[PDB]
Amino acid sequence: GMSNKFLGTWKLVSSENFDDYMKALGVGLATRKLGNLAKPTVINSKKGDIITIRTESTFKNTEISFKLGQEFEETTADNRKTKSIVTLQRGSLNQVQRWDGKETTIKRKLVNGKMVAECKMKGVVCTRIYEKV
Ligand SMILES: CCCCCC/C=C\CCCCCCCCCC(=O)O
Repeated sequence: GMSNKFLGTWKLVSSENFDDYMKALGVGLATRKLGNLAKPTVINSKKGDIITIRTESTFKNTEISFKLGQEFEETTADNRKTKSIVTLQRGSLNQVQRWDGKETTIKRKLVNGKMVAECKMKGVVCTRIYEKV
């Protein structure tokens, strides 16, 4: 199952290519400007088989709760209404979001104690690195 090392509170320390990733998602300029300035805290928790990923920032907060492999309805930070599924693949927690015939993937994995999120949309790849606590 998912490693308990995922669980806890994480702080963004690095973000690479987020602007072009947001452009690929259709996010407008003013929103992208604030999105690029955000340094969110991500809190991963688990209760039973239900996993929760909560994101907190001054600009926007989000929260998703899910069981592995079961599709759920998600509202994203940029207010897309997606159908999403999270799977586990070689220690990588992989989230796929589908809406309006499009899809994007967010793959979260642990690397030397950091959480690395790789966000992909239409060949555009963004990497965000988080530190524990
Ligand atoms: C907290 C989310 C980012 C900052 C606030 C929202 C800013 C722009 C909305 C554009 C969509 C953001 C997609 C979220 C990708 C998060 C990937 C990650 O967890 O590192």
